[PDB]
Amino acid sequence: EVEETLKRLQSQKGVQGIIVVNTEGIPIKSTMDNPTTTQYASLMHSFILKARSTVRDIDPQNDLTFLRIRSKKNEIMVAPDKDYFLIVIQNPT
Amino acid sequence: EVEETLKRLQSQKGVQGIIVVNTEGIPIKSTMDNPTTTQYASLMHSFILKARSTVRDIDPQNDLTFLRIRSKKNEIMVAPDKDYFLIVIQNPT
Amino acid sequence: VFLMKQQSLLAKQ
Amino acid sequence: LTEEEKQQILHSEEFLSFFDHSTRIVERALSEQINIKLSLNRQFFDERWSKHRVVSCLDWSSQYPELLVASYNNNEDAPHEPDGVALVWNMKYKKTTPEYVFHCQSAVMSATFAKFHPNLVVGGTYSGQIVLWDNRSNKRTPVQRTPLSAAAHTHPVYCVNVVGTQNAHNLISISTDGKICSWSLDMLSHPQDSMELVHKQSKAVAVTSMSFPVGDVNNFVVGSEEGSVYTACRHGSKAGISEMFEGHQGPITGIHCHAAVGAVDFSHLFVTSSFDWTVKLWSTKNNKPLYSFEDNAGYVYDVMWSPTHPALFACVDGMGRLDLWNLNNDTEVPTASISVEGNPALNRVRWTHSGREIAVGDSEGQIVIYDVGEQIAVPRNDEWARFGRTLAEINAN
Amino acid sequence: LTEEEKQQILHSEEFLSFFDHSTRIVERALSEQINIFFDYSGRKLSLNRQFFDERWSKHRVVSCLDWSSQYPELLVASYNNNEDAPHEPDGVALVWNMKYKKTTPEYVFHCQSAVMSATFAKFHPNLVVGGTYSGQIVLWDNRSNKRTPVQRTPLSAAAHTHPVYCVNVVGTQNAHNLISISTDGKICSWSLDMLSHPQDSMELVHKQSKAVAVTSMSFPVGDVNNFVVGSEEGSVYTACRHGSKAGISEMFEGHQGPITGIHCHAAVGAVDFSHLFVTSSFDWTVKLWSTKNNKPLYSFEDNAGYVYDVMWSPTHPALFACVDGMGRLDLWNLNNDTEVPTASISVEGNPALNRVRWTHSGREIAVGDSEGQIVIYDVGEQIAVPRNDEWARFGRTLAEI
Amino acid sequence: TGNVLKLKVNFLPEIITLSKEVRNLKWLGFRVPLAIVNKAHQANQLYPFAISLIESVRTYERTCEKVEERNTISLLVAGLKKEVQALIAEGIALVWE
Repeated sequence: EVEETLKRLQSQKGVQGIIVVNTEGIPIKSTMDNPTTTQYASLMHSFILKARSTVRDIDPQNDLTFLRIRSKKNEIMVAPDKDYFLIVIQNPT
Repeated sequence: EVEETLKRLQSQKGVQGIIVVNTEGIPIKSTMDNPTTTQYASLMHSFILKARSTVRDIDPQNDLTFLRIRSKKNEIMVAPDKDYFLIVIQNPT
Repeated sequence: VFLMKQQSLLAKQ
Repeated sequence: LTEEEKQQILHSEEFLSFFDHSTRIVERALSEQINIKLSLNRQFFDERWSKHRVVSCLDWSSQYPELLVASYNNNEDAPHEPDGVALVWNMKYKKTTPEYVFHCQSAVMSATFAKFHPNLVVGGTYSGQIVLWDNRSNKRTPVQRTPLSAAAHTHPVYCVNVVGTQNAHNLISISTDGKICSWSLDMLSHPQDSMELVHKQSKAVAVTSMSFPVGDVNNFVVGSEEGSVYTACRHGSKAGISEMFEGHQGPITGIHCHAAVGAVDFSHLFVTSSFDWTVKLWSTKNNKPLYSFEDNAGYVYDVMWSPTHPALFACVDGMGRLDLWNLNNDTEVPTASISVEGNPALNRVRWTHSGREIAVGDSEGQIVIYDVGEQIAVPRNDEWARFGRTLAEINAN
Repeated sequence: LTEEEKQQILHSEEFLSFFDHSTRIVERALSEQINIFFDYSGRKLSLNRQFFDERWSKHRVVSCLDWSSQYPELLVASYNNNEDAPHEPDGVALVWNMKYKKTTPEYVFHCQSAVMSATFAKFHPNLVVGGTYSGQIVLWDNRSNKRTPVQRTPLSAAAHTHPVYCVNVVGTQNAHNLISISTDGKICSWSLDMLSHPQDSMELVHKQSKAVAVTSMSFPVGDVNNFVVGSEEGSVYTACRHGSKAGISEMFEGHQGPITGIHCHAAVGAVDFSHLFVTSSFDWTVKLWSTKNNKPLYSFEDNAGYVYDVMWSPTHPALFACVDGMGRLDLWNLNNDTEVPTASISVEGNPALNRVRWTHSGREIAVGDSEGQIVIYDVGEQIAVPRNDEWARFGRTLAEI
Repeated sequence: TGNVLKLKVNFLPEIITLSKEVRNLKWLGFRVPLAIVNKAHQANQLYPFAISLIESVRTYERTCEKVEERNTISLLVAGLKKEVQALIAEGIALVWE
């Protein structure tokens, strides 16, 4: 469940970049390179943490089950994990 | 035609409250509790403006037409475009 | 043509 | 609160379509999960616009399904609503809620789709008032009003026709007297072939749900008053009705030409279903019913041939019993047979262009969609010619 | 520094609860992923230049607009036979000050009479000349500052015996002769220094007794030198200087009526020989011809009155500067639109486009309509680029088919 | 108010009933009395003129709305008024015509 599954999950039917954040803000580990991981998931993670800080200001630990932001050309999903948050770019259709 | 609009908006099953946030940021015409969601939608207008800058500056060819906020407690299945963000909190089951 | 129709009706009698 | 300026800003022109998008996508988003071979395909019915609508024809969707005009003959069940009911539905989402409501100001009778248009819908009424709708937006007002003089019609438009291509956008509107008027599909002022269906006897042909040949052929077969298969052409040397091949009885409530060729020949055949409590087979060289089918209990109303397997039809009756038959496979019995809710007198039957499913219309509202997963890719030309030969040997004595 | 080890956490997978649960909700969201439903939804004369002024065209009429090469882009808004407003002597030309970016003229000059399509000369832009109303090409040096015509040539049989139609230059500076094809059916070309009488009386007619005229007989645009002497019934003669071809031998006619807009296609940018000698019909049409067509090769269309002048743009052999009969100067282009108005210069209402020419810079239209201002219609994109062969191609093709 | 004549299709409440009943008995082989057959079929063939009368009644309603559109109609519509007078006489004031 590592090599063939890594290819199966990165270039999955819809998944553009499964850029898993490493320590909730600095995305390093991923199934691909570090620029697409760090830059994309870090800025989207920071700005999504600001929006979550607002929703968190409304109700604090009402976190997201799976924030499926179905953006037009490629969705942005935010699923908060323990050590990090999930900032993955995956197309809607 | 506010008849079919408000009809299909609030009449939909489990819809707790929609927020038709304009550029103003105030949900005066919605089905949420206006004295509680007015400031909520204004703060979320600024942070969703942050989100618009994020999603539309890192990948400028990706708009925001449907925001299925799948939270741990509510189905905020927001209906946007370049004009509004129907922030609708809806009953999960 | 209200007065005209009334005139036509009176003319037909 | 006080929001009139916001009625102009928020509820503006283009924002109403966006609000339609918001309502549609969230009402479609209603299919949200948790945030931790007779099969009867579907059925649809509006409890506010389809309720008790005594209708005889609608506008099905063979090509581009999941959106089909339920051009109902608006009954007096909802007098406090616009008199006219046309309802496209959403089979893809499988909903019956009054979202895609459509209305007119008269009894909408068979408002078919316009030529070269999925949004523009054309349709005659009880008084021959053919209205039209260009729903490029999400509008519903009938934007056209046909003149109703002596040359026009004042009787129900049975089955309007769309003839030609982008060059010839012809429309054949007919009244109960049989007055044909070929209105151009651009201007509702002059009907080109605005003549009378003159026939050998009774020139004022009491037409009843005629049928349109496959292949843009003008050799139509008009269903009429007592069967009366009026075979003719609209123009040429026989502009009026040339002849009437009959042997069928009653007002034809269902007649259909050749289906979509699976692997068969062109098969210049058709069929009829009416008040004779049955369906009768026909072709271009009969003058008599080629094969009168089983005179079932009650008025057999509609009938339709399937595109997947061309040699199989479907027919409901006065006691709501759909019987789809392929005599090349199931001769004495239908291929599949299933009743409707109770035993009512329905009026429409229409095969789905994809085949192996069909949308059958009741004459009082609700529309059933049955599923029959049996046919596959098979060369039925052999069985076709062989069964035609069997009939040709059975009729002899 | 953020982390150190990033191999066994993805290798050893006890964290599959969080990993596979996140991707599990991904796959749960992948059960529908419904996007947009069906729902039948789906998802030249732009203030270029002018020639009119209180001292140049004060309520006058520009029935003539030249395409003078010497000091180019100066449409000579002349004054033909009319009586609108008297300011200067008869035949007052107003060569547009487009070079200095002005809606006024750069060099205005009156004459002894109303001239017929005057033009420039060589080696300087001062000693211009043009077929006057007496019958010859009156010349005047702009460097000497003379209001009326300075020196008018002899208007006898050497010049136009009958009325005048058009005047221009002949060839490049090596053989630039003042050539004028008038309303007498003759291309009379005098020398650049010898213009005391039009010497080269190349009459595009025989030596009989008749006024065999040539309607608005201009030379070929693009300096093809074909002084097309277009008679009242087509007969757009290829009136040249001399030889056995300086007349109606290879007549590039085709105009249904008086061949008035007579000026061939310009230099071949991406076109063929471009000898398509135009001949505007008096029946509201403009039939072009060629060196091998001699018939309506590229017939332009119109629907009112008689056309007056037509000359191809010099930046594109296809693009032209022609007219029509309702104000819109139906500038045709045999490649893009050989018949209808391709570059329709929006003149004043239904202005009498009594002239249409095109400077050596091309990609525009220097025309003289009822509006006194030279209606400059910048064609723009019609410049020295490829795909222009369709002009001569459509000409020979329609001349066949 | 008004107390004048009117223009509206009056054949419509009976020509369809007569056509259906009589013609149905005809193709049914049954018989209908002489005067009923003649008057029924003649009223049905005259139904085209009644169709034109129904369209003219709708045009009369639209004519009243158009005459009541704004100021200049009721101010300077004497030509259309005289035309409506002649039309009302030729189609509504017909004494057995």
